[PDB]
Amino acid sequence: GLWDPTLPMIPSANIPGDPIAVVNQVLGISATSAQVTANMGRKFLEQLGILQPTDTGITNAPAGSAQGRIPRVYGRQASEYVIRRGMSQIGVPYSWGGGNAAGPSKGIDSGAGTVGFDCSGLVLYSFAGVGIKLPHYSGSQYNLGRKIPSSQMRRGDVIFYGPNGSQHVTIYLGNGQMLEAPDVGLKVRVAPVRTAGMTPYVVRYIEY
Repeated sequence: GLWDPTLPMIPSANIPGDPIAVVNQVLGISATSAQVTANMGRKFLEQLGILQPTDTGITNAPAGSAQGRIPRVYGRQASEYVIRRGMSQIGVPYSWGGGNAAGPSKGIDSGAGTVGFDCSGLVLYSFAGVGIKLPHYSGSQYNLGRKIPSSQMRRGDVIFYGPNGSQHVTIYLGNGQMLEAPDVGLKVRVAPVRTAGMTPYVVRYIEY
């Protein structure tokens, strides 16, 4: 009962630190997920008309706090942008360990020769668009943001599975549907919410 039994009943891929997200071999540049995320965060704050010289572009609230950089009045817009980014990846192949703040990527282990997303890769890619920086491991994502009782999950909240949220992670879309990068041989998809192995809390990264 600990796990969603439709997926491998093991911890999801755990990709350390701040991986390289962009490589341009012609120009000779590269940048990490955090760099991409900061840059998008600044762009998003600029689009809201609220960019300040003290803004790095990283917009996460301190873990557990209901207050964070993006004003609540702009939270719905931020959430919808995150969801639009995720939804724009419908049909991208699943890859174990795949994905970074810039888009799908080669995975690790199993997924080393496959460009795509895994569960936490898709979530971090989606949220990076508004400056929300997330580690590439579902268990670590579960420790960030603010807990909301799962029975009270709201569109844009993030659903976790397995002990400590280690098995799988998805974005709730409302109306009993969720966006996910599910398993080998599948693609990023909308699917009905599953409650087997679901943690008792969802995570909210954007207040509104």
